[PDB]
Amino acid sequence: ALRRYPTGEERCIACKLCEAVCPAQAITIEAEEREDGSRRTTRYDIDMTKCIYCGF
Amino acid sequence: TALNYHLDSPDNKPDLPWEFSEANQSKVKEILSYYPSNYKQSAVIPLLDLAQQQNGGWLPVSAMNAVAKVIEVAPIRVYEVATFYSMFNRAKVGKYHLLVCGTTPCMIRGSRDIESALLDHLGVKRGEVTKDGLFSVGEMECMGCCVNAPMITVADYSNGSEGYTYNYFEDVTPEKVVEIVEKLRKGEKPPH
Amino acid sequence: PYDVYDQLDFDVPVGTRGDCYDRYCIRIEEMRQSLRIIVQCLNQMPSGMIKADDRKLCPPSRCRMKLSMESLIHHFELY
Amino acid sequence: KRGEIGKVSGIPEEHLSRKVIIYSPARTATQSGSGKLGKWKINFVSTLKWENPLMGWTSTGDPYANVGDSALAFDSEEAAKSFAERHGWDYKVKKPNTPLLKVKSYSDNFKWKGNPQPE
Amino acid sequence: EKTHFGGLKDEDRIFTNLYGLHDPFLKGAMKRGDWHRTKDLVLKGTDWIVNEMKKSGLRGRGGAGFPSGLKWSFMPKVSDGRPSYLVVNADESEPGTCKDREIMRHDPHKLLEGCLIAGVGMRASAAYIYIRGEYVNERLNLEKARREAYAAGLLGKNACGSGYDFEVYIHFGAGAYICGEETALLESLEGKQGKPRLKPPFPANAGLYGCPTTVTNVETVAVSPTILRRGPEWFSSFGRKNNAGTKLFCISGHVNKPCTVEEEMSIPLKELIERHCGGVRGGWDNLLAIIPGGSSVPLIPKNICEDVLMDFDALKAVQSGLGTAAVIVMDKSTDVVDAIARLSYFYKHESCGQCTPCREGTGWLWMIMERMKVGNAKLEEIDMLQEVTKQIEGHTICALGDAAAWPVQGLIRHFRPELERRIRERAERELLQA
Amino acid sequence: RSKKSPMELISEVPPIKVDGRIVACEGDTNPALGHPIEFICLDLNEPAICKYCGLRYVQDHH
Amino acid sequence: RNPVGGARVHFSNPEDAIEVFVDGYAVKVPKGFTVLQACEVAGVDIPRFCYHSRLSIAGNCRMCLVEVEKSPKPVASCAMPALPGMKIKTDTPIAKKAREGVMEFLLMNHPLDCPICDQGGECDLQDQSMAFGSDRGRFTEMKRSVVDKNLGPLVKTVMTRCIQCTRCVRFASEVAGVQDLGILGRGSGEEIGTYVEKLMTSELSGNVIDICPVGALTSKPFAFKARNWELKATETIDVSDAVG
Amino acid sequence: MDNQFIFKYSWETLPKKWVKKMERSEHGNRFDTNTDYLFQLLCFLKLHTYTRVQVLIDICGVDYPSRKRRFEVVYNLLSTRYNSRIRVQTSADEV
Ligand SMILES: Cc1cc2nc3c(=O)[nH]c(=O)nc-3n(C[C@H](O)[C@H](O)[C@H](O)COP(=O)(O)O)c2cc1C
Ligand code: SF4
Ligand code: SF4
Ligand code: SF4
Ligand code: SF4
Ligand code: FES
Ligand code: FES
Ligand SMILES: [Zn+2]
Repeated sequence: ALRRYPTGEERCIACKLCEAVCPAQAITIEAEEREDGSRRTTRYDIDMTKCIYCGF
Repeated sequence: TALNYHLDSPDNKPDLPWEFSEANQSKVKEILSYYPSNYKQSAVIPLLDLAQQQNGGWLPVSAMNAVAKVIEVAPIRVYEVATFYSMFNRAKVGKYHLLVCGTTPCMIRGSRDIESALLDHLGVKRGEVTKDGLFSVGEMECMGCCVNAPMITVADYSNGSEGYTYNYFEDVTPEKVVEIVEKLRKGEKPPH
Repeated sequence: PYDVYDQLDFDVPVGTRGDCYDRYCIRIEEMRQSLRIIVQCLNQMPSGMIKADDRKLCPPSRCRMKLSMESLIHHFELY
Repeated sequence: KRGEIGKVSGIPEEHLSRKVIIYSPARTATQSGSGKLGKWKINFVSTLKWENPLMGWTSTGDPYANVGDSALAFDSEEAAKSFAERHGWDYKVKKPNTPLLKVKSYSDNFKWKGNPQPE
Repeated sequence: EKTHFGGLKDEDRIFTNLYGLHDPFLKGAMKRGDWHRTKDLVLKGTDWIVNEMKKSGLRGRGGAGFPSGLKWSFMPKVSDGRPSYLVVNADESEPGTCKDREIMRHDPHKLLEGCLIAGVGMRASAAYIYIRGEYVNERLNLEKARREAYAAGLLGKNACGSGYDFEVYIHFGAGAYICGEETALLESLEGKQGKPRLKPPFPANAGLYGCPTTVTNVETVAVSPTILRRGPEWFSSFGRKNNAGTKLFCISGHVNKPCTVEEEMSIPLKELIERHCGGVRGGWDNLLAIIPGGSSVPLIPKNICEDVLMDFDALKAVQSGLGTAAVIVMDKSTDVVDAIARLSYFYKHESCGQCTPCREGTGWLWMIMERMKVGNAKLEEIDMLQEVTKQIEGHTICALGDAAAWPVQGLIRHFRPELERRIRERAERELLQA
Repeated sequence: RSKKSPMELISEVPPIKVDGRIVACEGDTNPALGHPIEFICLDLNEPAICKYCGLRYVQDHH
Repeated sequence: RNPVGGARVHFSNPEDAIEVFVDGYAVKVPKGFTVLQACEVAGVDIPRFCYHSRLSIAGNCRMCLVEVEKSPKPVASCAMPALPGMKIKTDTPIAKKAREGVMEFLLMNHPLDCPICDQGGECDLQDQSMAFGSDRGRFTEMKRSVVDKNLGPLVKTVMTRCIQCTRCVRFASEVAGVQDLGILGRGSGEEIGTYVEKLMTSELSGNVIDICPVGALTSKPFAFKARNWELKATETIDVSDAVG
Repeated sequence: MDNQFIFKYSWETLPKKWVKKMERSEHGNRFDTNTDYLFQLLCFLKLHTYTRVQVLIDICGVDYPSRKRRFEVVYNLLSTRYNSRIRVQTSADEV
């Protein structure tokens, strides 16, 4: 699950720190600068057929 | 509110022109005559202070560009010099800039009981010019052994570069500051 | 021996005929002795930290990565 | 090329006629460290990639898509050349560009301009 | 004598008219004895002047304490096309220092003659006096004295009618304490930011405008023309062997009548305070700590203020420094932690911010000192203070980092019980509150 | 209100008034459950945006 | 042993070549090299933040401090000239303690924004902090912050991450030739900027993105697009002009 | 029994022409020999009284493309009687 702040803003900052630790390469992230200038993801998809549910 | 960057305002903007004077060109020549002609940049401080005196105690961005043209350097060097030193006012100070709050040695003898009285007497915060435009408040650079801790520095920019005087007043009571400011308002200068 | 196995008391069951029945009796005894070792570990487990303090090799606490610069650098480099 | 090892290795004949580049990767411009230098790599020039029209993922049909970057590394140019020679790959060698240490001193920041010349 | 070091007769004083009781201009200068047979002193050769300075044993009066003659011997003896310069460092910005101002507002011609003599002794073609920017009136007085000297022929082309061509100029700063450092002053005088240079290029080989130059304090320059005239043997007969002479002291702080006075170089601190100035406020028992030589140098507690000699070497052996020789007496009626925290704030405010250890370390030291000013710190924080000070010392470009680290070390070295006491008292007022 | 994107939702939260020149944003009331500490300088005229939260902080008086 | 990065030392003459001991190893260098360069010849790679081989020397960061026998205090190897018979020491406790002191000072006001920094996997500050730095931070007080300024459509600026190495200023003054950038202010409050609102108009202005060791100066078009570890590097040439 | 004893004993008793590299450390006492003496060494180390190595734990290969002899074959050995482990390595190319 992807969480968001209580204000309604998504917490993901497109740091790609979860895509590099994923031992199964199940995460693919695409990011760019949003209209406000904030670092956010455009694409964040997880392969649950590759996921090993390790919690990394 | 000392900021290391300039926001364009009607009072100071690069578009406004700024030459020195007919009277101050001789001073500019004399200042530049003290250094080799290939090292004119060495006369940046005695030119910036002259611009500060002439303009009324503060340096607009136009004055810095004029000094850069006189010493023939990039204006960024003059900005670097003006921002580094603490005697160059980049905000707009009043006609008689008053320097109050002390330093290390003086507070042992009581230098931090002088600012608030004057601040509430003239009724505008530090770095804020009064409505009439006469007075301002700033932080001083204590010069000596400070035997008489309550000292105030009076920078005078009333007559420009011809009547600029930088005085230190020793042992001034939190009401004697009021007395000397009242004397300054009329025009008379107190003795030191 | 590795870890704290040399501080624990347990017997090593040994067979006599080598057949499938001995492999079963020993596979019973090794589990009774495992119960014994579990009891000893529960009784003698001390307090302290659970990871090596060389954070160049271990992750920082989630409260320390969100409050200290070097802890965040260590987290970023480790993950 | 005596690609006998290529024949007794198991690589398919189609992939044994590839053209590779033997080169030493240089130092990145965003870092001043020089740790990832001195190693030689074989570049298979694997560029045939496309986009998955279901999720936008990068698809490929080239087995040598990441081998030379992930596992196959050499300590010298001779080792990579011998490897390519034995595997029957047509190779070209790109000699690395190396920096030249010039004389630099802190006193050169402060140098006399010269006597004022009214030229 | 050697046993009794201290006490100068009025005749043996160098800085006459130190109180402003007489005309400081050219008339009084010639009647007092300035510019007296200066042509003879310049017509005796550069080598002779350096020899006399070396024999006199004049150590630097700017705080460093480096021998003046040996410093002047480092200037080039053969010109390779680069002119030699003399720079007088008159930018005194240390808190509690009043010496160079009193010198240049009461004895300007002593300074001018000293500049001429030092330029002759270092084969310099010009002299730049770098005055602190706040000294506007003193700058005008020095400029008037310069005009008088030029009008009388004492300076300029054929100075004193001797063939030496010396030009004296008056540059001034714009309110920066770091601009008093040797290389930062050269940066300021070159028209740039007053940020110190790295040392491997020494000023004697690459200084002002890339040319060889020497930076000297006003007191060292001002006493030069009278050492030659009176005699080095007379000058060397004051104070101990290695460090000898007469030095000005701006005594301030908690003393009955603070003043500026000239005394022998080896005057005992207790005798100095209790003889010229009044006794310590409330008596010598009320004494708690004395800053020996101004802000830069560390602190000295009462137990070792007894039988201490105000020397470059004696104060250094006590792990302090003579510095600018401006004592700041502090009584038991003052919080030392407050004072040391304020010194930390002053050094945070005056750091130019060029190198990493001083730019950040001074601020960190100030914050820790502010926290301990009210005891809002743990007992294990005092050791972190020592670690931070040791991390700052020795890694900075100039000596301002060392000067910003020494007061904290002096506080920890002689007043650790006070810090622990206030920390525990704060902790008790927290445990007994909730 | 799924029609509102997170950008439009974070663009509707009024800026927080801060008296000082600098504010520290952690992202949540409990520090351990938010984002890494972020110190924001309030020395401009426009509201200053947290680069993690998107929350805007503005100086109160001066 | 070989020089770091295969650096080629050009000896003009065999006569003008002093001898130094970097770690007890005999090293021959021309007169004019510094301690850092002599160590680079001897295979030892000294940490550096403000030193660039194409920029003038300015010993700001104090990170390249080494030990010299005839020195009471550590010397900046970037600016200290090499002398004949000089014995350098790099892996001694003095040089270490200096390096973890300097890293601790550098990582004191630095913002905790590595995840959102475009210099994430390619930062010299964190790479050297892992190697030559310490493990635990003793700083708990409030950090400083500065506002961000617009330098044009090419250079994205987040000046809170500035470590004040002045490499951008030196590049603009020496290599670019357009003096528009400088260090403004005094002390911990000193800032890099143009003072007035102007944009970097130099054709070589984008090179400040690379010389910056931290994420203070980053590319604006390539903002948040990808991380360095995701990128395959191809060594190609230019066709935009005839320089190649 | 121990790495300090096994190393010194095998230094003396073993024929010198077999082993050409002997590392003695805490990570493991290794013997590197030519491929034409491997069987001889392993038969000696299986029958000698003081080096009764009767268990072959595993045989692994390691690939070094930069070496002339590309593959490294490692023989991890165990002695139950003396409670010691010995590792023997050789090198071979693809043919
Ligand atoms: C931060 C700092 C401030 C200094 N301020 C002064 C000063 O105001 N006056 C002075 O004579 N020396 C000052 N010095 C010492 C200078 O290095 C001085 O020019 C040098 O020691 C020569 O002194 P001398 O004339 O006694 O030989 C300062 C040094 C530092 C590091
Ligand atoms: S990219 Fe992954 S690790 Fe980074 S903020 Fe988003 S979910 Fe978290
Ligand atoms: S120690 Fe402080 S004043 Fe001296 S150069 Fe470094 S930052 Fe500047
Ligand atoms: S500049 Fe480096 S250390 Fe600083 S936030 Fe960016 S990646 Fe982290
Ligand atoms: S912006 Fe980058 S290159 Fe410029 S001084 Fe700051 S850290 Fe150095
Ligand atoms: S503190 Fe201001 S003159 Fe003394
Ligand atoms: S690299 Fe030498 S001090 Fe910065
Ligand atoms: Zn936030």
